[PDB]
Amino acid sequence: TRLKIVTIHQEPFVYVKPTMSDGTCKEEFTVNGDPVKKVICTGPNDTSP
Ligand SMILES: *[C@@H]1O[C@H](CO)[C@@H](O)[C@H](O)[C@H]1NC(C)=O
Repeated sequence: TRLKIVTIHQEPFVYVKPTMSDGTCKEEFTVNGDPVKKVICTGPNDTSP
């Protein structure tokens, strides 16, 4: 039922954005007026140092 998915930070394929207030995403529109179906991914900010 639940499948854990991993991906790498690559902008033209996986856009990664900081949240607005707390775990939420600003519903942006395309040039065709399509709201982009986003997802709440879990990632670190930078490397361990
Ligand atoms: C993540 O790192 C960037 C660069 O230092 C910083 O601007 C941002 O505030 C960090 N995220 C948080 C909320 O800790």
